[PDB]
Amino acid sequence: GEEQMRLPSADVYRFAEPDSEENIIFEENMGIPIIKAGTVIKLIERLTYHMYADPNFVRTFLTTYRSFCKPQELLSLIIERFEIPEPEPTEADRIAIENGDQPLSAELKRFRKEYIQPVQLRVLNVCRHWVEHHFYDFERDAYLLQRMEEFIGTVRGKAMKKWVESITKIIQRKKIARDNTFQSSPPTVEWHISRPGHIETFDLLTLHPIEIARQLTLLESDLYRAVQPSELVGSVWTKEDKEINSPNLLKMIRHTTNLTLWFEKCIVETENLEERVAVVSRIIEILQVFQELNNFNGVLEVVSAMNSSPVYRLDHTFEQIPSRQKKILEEAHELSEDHYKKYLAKLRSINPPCVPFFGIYLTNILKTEEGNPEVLKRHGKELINFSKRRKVAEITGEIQQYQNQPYCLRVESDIKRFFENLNPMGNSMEKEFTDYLFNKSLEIEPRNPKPLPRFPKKYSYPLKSPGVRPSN
Ligand SMILES: CC(C)c1noc2ncc(C(=O)N[C@H](C)c3cccc(S(N)(=O)=O)c3)cc12
Repeated sequence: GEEQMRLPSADVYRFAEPDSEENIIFEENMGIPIIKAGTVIKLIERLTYHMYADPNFVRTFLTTYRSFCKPQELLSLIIERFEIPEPEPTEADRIAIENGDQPLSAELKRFRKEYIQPVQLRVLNVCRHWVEHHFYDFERDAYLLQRMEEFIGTVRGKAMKKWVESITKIIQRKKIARDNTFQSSPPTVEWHISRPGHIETFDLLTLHPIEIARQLTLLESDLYRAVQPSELVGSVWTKEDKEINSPNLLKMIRHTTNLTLWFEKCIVETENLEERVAVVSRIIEILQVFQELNNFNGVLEVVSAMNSSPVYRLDHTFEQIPSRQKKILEEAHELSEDHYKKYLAKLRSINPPCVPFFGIYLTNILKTEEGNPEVLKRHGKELINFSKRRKVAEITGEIQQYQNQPYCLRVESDIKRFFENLNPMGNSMEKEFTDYLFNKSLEIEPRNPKPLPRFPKKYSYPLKSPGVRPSN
């Protein structure tokens, strides 16, 4: 048909083959059709489609493409997409040109206006969205940026002039931003036994429990806000190149592991029962202040520490914990029950700012990654399951909706550093350290037939807590 005769030949262009059941699949369209699956070539073709813009697809593709296409390959494919061959002149125009006259070129002008110009401006739109929202690809690969700048810098056109200026404007802004707010007054920085500057005395019981929760919420808010959606796609934080692909997410996971294991270590290394009860009671108060601040990440870090194998079994310790703190800690656990039903209800019904629980997102993304195939098979051909990537992108979109919520709390550089540099494991591996904590639990509180021995005190300061009510 004349429609495919107008589009370029396959031997001069790869992005003009007609759609079929063996190269592209769509979802139930009840409007722009939603792409379920397709070859990389049909994904690139639709990413820069001549008939219409598709901001939703551009956003999803640029967040998830690294799971099926390398950044160097994506740039090559969009540049190949941009270089559209022009058709030959008609017979009458060939005679007109050979006679020294100007051709009519009716179909060539139509093809340029209705196909070459829209596809080229759509490739430029991908380049703009790429540098605006995923500039880290260019920071991790300076050669990729050199190729991008050479490409946009050699583009020649009247409508493409403004596009090339907007892309350049963004690249330079990002480059400078690499190097170089409070609506209300923040509260007074709380102190308990440790004095400001006496970093040598900073510890779980010497610092004020309000200030521990405040600084940890500030630290976790910054860690939460730095994670980009692509660090979570394709489960790249669990693969070989995880350090370069997921640096902000791995930092968040290592903080959560260090804080949780540090709380466990504080409890089980406090061998005197009366003192351990004080330690557990102080961590419950830290959780109470995390609840006040809507830091569900920290609340669930305390729930993980108390539910751990070494701590949960400490029946003699929790026996002396006041009934009200027992109830708070039990209700906090219930946040996780029934696939985090109460947690999700609390997150939606809360007023900002908040530090959501990050573990649930990682769990749900791993469920989506493992429970959906990388490709779909149609007529013996393999198509990239794009709906799989879209579903992971929707979960990361839920993460992004809470990343613009700064807290009105004053940073205390020394307390911040104390929590950034927590190393409970030391030179031990996680399995070695958790076995140590469990054997330590059995030492301080042996199994029921064996009795409870008495251990000496290790703290030369008052164990009484100053509480969770602030000083204003
Ligand atoms: C996963 C574990 C194995 C588990 N299995 O069934 C449960 N039912 C409830 C609770 C519970 O409430 N967890 C909180 C954080 C908690 C921890 C330690 C002491 C206390 S408490 N109430 O003694 O202060 C509370 C935990 C579990």
